[PDB]
Amino acid sequence: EVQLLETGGGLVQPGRSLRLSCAASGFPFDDYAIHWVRLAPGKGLEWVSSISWDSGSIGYADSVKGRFTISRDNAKNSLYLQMNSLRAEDTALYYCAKGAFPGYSSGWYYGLDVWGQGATVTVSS
Amino acid sequence: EVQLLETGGGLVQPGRSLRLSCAASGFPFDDYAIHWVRLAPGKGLEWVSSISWDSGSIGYADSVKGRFTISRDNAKNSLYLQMNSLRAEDTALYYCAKGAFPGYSSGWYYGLDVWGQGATVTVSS
Amino acid sequence: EVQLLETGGGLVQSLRLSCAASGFPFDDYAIHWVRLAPGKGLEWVSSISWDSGSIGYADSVKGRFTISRDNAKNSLYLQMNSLRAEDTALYYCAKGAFPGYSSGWYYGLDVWGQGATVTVSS
Amino acid sequence: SVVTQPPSASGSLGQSVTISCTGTSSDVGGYNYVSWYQQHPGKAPKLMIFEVSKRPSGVPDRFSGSKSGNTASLTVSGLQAEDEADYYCSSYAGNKGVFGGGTKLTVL
Amino acid sequence: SVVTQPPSASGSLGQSVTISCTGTSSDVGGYNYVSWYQQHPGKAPKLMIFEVSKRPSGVPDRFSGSKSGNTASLTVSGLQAEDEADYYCSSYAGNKGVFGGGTKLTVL
Amino acid sequence: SVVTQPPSASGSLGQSVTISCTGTSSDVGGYNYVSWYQQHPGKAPKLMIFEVSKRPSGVPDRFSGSKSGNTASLTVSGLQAEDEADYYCSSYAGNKGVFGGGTKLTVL
Amino acid sequence: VYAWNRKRISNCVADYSVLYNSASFSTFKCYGVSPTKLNDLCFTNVYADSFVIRGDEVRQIAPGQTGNIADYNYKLPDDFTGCVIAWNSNNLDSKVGGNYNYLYRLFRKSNLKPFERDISTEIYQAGSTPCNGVKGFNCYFPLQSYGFQ
Repeated sequence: EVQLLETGGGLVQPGRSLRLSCAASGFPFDDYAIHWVRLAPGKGLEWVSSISWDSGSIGYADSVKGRFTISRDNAKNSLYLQMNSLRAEDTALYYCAKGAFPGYSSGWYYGLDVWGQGATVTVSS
Repeated sequence: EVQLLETGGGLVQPGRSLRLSCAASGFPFDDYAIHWVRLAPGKGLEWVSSISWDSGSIGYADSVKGRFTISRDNAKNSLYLQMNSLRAEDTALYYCAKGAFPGYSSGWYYGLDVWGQGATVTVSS
Repeated sequence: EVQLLETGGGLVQSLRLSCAASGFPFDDYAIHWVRLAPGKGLEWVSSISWDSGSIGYADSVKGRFTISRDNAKNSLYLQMNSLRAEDTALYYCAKGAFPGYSSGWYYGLDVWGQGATVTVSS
Repeated sequence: SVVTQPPSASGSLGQSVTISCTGTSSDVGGYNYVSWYQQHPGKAPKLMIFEVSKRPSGVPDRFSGSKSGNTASLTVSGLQAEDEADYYCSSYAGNKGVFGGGTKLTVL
Repeated sequence: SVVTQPPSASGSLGQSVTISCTGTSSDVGGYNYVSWYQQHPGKAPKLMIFEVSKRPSGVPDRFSGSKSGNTASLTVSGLQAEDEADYYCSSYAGNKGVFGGGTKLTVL
Repeated sequence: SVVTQPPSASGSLGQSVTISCTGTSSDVGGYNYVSWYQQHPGKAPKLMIFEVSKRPSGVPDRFSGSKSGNTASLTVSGLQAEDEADYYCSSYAGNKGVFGGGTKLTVL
Repeated sequence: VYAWNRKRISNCVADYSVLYNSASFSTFKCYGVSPTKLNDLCFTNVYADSFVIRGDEVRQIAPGQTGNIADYNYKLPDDFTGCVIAWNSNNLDSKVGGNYNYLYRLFRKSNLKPFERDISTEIYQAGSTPCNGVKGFNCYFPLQSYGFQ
């Protein structure tokens, strides 16, 4: 079956860094664009970042622009999110989600059909 | 009361990175320029970096120029210092200090009246 | 005596390797990484000059690995990101006979470390 | 940006409830690419609607989508116990996506 | 740059001690913006003097500042037990500041 | 690139065995910088030959190097029990080096 | 200095030679033009900005300078084309009991633009709470007196 699993969560102080990983299987990770979406406690879903199949198209939310760094390793079928200079409002549940079709914006066109279980990230002093 | 609290300290190997944060409260962080000053063991105070209220004016000491990166988030009332490629002589106690008046060089004009408790940084192999 | 010791190995589905040096002037010599894949032979990975002014990678890890060094700590590093199954090998830290960059190819690599194992499997 | 969504919705067993999703002319009212997601507690979201009104395989006919101006709506007829969950809307916004605030659906 | 400061100073209870702070024509001798700071062990520094000789609110009259050429001085009359601490001078240097080396003050 | 080496070699005790190392005109046949390495099981490689035919200190006269066109050879006369090991050749290739495939030497 | 006077001079023959040899000036620095060449130059207008400052603040009156006087009282452009003359006025602007009539701006949110005059006396808000025209904690009067003796 299709499957995504996020790793790298934990508690980290405001200003420090943390890197998240997403292991993929069950589908051709070589061709699909993948995205990060977080769920803040008390708030709703919030899109974090996106990266195309060849990393030729990359986008960030304004709240994490110049703060997070998305990347991928198609050989390892893994997606990464380097979070530096974390803030209290970055405390959320980060999801790894693939689109219905391999295009970059196609996950917005036809929805995000597959989601991972998520990895918790806490940013408190 | 006015208050500054530094976070992000610890031990890190020579060449690695470390990010410091300074949480502010009790005064209008939107308008004041903030600075970093470190205290090396056995030595005295040493100014590290400075950043104006809108990040329009930024300065570094020659020992950390092109090495540290200062920044701020006025919405979170937080100051940051990204330290990359750390050296043994970077081992010090890093202070977050605001000026008497909101100007950039005003902390040098009228002194630095408010200081944080500091965060320890050790750079050894 | 001259001595090199590699650390940072393990199993991974990124990974950073370190090489601690002693017994010789690490400030002046260029150091290299060479791996030994199970069933295959030696394969040169990367090289870096004394001041990092000259850096080279094999085509199989070009744009994938990042070599660096800290002369104050007498340490060499190799940041391996996006690892593949064929990256499973025994990574060696080796210095050249003379401090030049290509001198390890000119006169051979006389000192080798014990190596650190790296496994890339799901 | 921000996509306005009522914090809570309610409907009795077998009745219907509509969950609105209000954006601007650059997202909800600028394209026909509104999605809806269901999230049960402790589980990952599930795509329920894409392209305003299209249902993926595995979604019952009880869920239906519509849009009118800057406001997209999700109607759930014949409400059932398993429909109690959180519902978020999504919309395209020009190489970027944006979610709604979310609505807790209570089946009374 | 470097601002020269004697490593240690001393004075008896009730006496006076002057702590010099020597710079160049581009910092201490180039502006009238010399500051003095007191630091007790394990606690953050405290501003004692600004603009060479001005005292903030909360600093006793026993601390007084002066400058002469490239040398700024901090005089502490009527020395007291709580005055034992470290003292650093600061100076403006053109969009940059610089501290002195520091002086440990022992009240004998 | 690829430097061709036979997977296995053999020779009786006291006899001789030559291990070939074949490259191209841009490595083995382009420079006189061919090296040879010995590796016993579980131990780091040991430099045996550099510059095609030069021996470092500590290498017996039994090991000798030669080159002819794109083919470099390592000859081990008076074969001994301790000579059983793996042997790799190295060559310069223009700011880059390249190793041979390797040859297991069995002393029969 | 915060209310530095300005006089516009136009439609007249300027006498620079006699002007510069009348009194004894403790500071005379020109930028972008020599004192002796002004006798040959014509200009659309001339501006004479007059004020009083501290001696140690005289250095702040020049292109590319920073400080309280430069930032909040009187600012010159980096490409300033003109002359600065300064002379001690202790016998004129000093009183036995102290001459507090001369004032200077101490607190200001932002630095002045070149040739900008600010005469505002609004209470300066140094904190989050508004002052509402009441000076107190974190609410300071923007002007400070020299009190020359």
